[PDB]
Amino acid sequence: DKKFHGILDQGEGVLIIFDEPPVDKTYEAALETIQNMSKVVDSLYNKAKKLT
Amino acid sequence: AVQKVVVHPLVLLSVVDHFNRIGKVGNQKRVVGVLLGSWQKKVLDVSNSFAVPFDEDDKDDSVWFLDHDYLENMYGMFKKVNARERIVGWYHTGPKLHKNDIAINELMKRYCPNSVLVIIDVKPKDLGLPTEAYISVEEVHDDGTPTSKTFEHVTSEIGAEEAEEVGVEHLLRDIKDTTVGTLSQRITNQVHGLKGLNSKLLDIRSYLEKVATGKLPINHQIIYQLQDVFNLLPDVSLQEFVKAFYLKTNDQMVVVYLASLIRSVVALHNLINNKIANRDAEKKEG
Amino acid sequence: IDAFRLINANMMVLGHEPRQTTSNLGHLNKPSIQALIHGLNRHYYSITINYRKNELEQKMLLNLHKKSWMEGLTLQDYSEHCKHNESVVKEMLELAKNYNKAVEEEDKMTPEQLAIKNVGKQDPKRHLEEHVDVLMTSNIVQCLAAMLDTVVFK
Amino acid sequence: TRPANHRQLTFEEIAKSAKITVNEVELLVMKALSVGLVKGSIDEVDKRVHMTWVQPRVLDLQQIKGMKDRLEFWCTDVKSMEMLVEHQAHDILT
Amino acid sequence: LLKLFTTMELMRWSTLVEDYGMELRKGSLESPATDVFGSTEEGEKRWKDLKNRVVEHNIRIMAKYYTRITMKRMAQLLDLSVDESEAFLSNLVVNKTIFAKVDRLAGIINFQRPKDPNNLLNDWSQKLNSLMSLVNKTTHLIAKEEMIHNLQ
Repeated sequence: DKKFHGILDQGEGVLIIFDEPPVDKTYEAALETIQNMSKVVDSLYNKAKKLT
Repeated sequence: AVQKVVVHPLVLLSVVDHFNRIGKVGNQKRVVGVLLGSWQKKVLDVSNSFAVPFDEDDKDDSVWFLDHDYLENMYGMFKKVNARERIVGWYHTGPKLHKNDIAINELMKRYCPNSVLVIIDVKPKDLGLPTEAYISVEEVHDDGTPTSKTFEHVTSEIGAEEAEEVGVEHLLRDIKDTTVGTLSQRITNQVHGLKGLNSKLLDIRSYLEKVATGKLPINHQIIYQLQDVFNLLPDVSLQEFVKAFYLKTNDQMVVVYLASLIRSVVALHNLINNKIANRDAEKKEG
Repeated sequence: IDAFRLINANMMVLGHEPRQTTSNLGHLNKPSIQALIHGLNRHYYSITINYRKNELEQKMLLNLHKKSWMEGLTLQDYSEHCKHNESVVKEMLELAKNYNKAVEEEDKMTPEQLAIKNVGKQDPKRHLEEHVDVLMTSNIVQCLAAMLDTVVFK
Repeated sequence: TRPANHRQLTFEEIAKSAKITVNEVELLVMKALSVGLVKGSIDEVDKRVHMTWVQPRVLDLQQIKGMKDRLEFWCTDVKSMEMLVEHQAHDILT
Repeated sequence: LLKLFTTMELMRWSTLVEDYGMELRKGSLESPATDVFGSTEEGEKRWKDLKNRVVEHNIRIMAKYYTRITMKRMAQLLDLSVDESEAFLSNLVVNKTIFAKVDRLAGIINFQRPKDPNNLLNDWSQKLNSLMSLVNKTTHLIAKEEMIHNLQ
């Protein structure tokens, strides 16, 4: 339930605690611009197809 | 402490005219004048300057002249025409400072309590930043100096004002310049940077070759203060620093890879928009 | 800047300059309409101004906007530099959202009428060239200065 | 003595050259850190005592001889690597 | 009393009592320390608080001068059990006046902080900017000054 940043081990009986990285933001916004650039080439693709 | 000064570009030019007044002697005649500034803050301002007569010999550098009477009347004129302005210090034009240059300060500390000098350079053979300024303190040493009195380095920069940026940059039109060019100044800046690095190393080994062998005082100045410079010298390519270039440079590579991916599509719009406008203006003309 | 030279009124019929060259006749302008309304060429005559330069001040008037090697070898800070890249790309996504609509749109309007319905709030293709230039020159110099601080140092 | 290459020295050479026992070298080096002639750190899972900063001392002729050899080997590499920037870009930077 | 001030002068509470066993009871003025320790209910609070302040004293310089420290060495340099060591580091990290990390399947704990390549590359450039270029500017000017004193 994300109350806690941890992980457990059955073969060890051991609770392990790690921290949280705020890093994954540049790559997330990177690929969404590629989704927008997919459509503007499609908007140019029929533009050349409708007339050379 | 003062911790920087701000020099307007009206001076650095109102010095060089006075070097051009008496410059017919050619060989050597140092220009000394009076500096005018603002009792501003911890940070200090420099606005105006004027000259004063001064001569000095080659041997026995203790025979020198500052006309006090000329310094009283002409500053009395500038106090008369300008009440905002008062004295802050002095300047001299010598490329490297001389041995005489401390008694001149010891004269005019009775005018301003912190009288500050500015060394300028009429001939910066160094292509780097000229016109550096000093201030005198006492640093009485373990050796038993009764008064260890030597000037201290103070950083400095060229000031700016709205009227003088008009007149200066009008006169910059006699040569070409790229201030508007992005990354063309930048590549020169590491060229102008590392040229400064090589210049300071050729100077320091010339001092270090002399003090090694034959002749120089070997004193407990720089030779271990410069040993501390070697102590830093980061060990760049080692265990965990490799994971600083391969986790952070490739971050900045993706943003460049994003920026190219749009710039190519933008230039591809200009193809079809030109190729439609080319042949359809042709096929209706014919 | 401007400089003038008084002429007599007693010689208003007789010539005042012998005019043996072209240098003060058609050069640097024809006289302006708001200055000839009082002056030129009644009661005085204008005069030309140039700029003589000694070599000594010319050499130092050239170089007063440069710095030491400290400014040439900075690495700004990687937290804000990544934050600035995180900032600029984020609205650059939104510029691409608006860019899909307008380029696809293209009402057949004889594009000077496209060029009158764009003054307003309309801005595709203009910020899109702009932010790419900012993301380029920031990232290249931040990399390349970090390149030299390992090759040169140790 | 060692030129900052593996200056993370372990306890044994401290305990040998100072000829104090093993369980007292930590109280020994924390004294020198407290006075402030050194600015290192102490590990205990390996018991290696890393060194960062040494105070500057007096030296002599042959220390200057190696120091110019450090300086010349550093000076001529900066100039060579600065040529490689300008040689790469001649008429590109104006 | 100045011995407790800076860097522990490495101290011990048992050596403290052997040096201070008579400032409680003997002396010529004697009156604050009996108010500190001699009265029973006020002393017993101030006995254990003096215990609290000396163990708070040592953990601070341990965080200064240890990359890591084992579990056994901390218990013998505080002269108390490994259980009571865990209680002292617990109520000072929920105070978060000393950050720590008691990895106890091995006993090896650390006093350092997990770093970032945003932080590690920053500290590399920080030594590179402040103390490789500015001190390089410094040494050249004093080297200019030695010409003036010496030739001629």
